[PDB]
Amino acid sequence: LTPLTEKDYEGLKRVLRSLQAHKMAWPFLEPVDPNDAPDYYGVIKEPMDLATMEERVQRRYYEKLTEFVADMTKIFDNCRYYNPSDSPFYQCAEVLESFFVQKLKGFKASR
Ligand SMILES: CN1CCC[C@@H](Nc2cnn(C)c(=O)c2Cl)C1
Repeated sequence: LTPLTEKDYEGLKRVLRSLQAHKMAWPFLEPVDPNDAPDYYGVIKEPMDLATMEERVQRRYYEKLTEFVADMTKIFDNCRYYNPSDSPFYQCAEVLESFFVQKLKGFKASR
């Protein structure tokens, strides 16, 4: 639609910080450690995590909201692809994605 403004970036920071404070965000705060899953980086071609997104927000990496949403969606898509549906990581991804949608709707409403 329209490119992100400085005021949009304040809203992105608020959304990201809300995700980072969520109780079920613990699997996604930092990159997957190869010890957590030895074949992870051979299976997942574009890893993503919230610390990486935080660095990108601080550097003003994102020009459009769709790019920020795409990175967030990678976090959850990676998790559901690698893990079976009974895994605690998978369950966390389901909870946090629905929370992100709720926060995303609020962000778009405030624009
Ligand atoms: C660093 N941090 C430590 C706790 C959990 C881990 N997150 C994982 C680990 N393994 N797998 C398979 C995953 O999908 C995720 Cl999100 C990342």
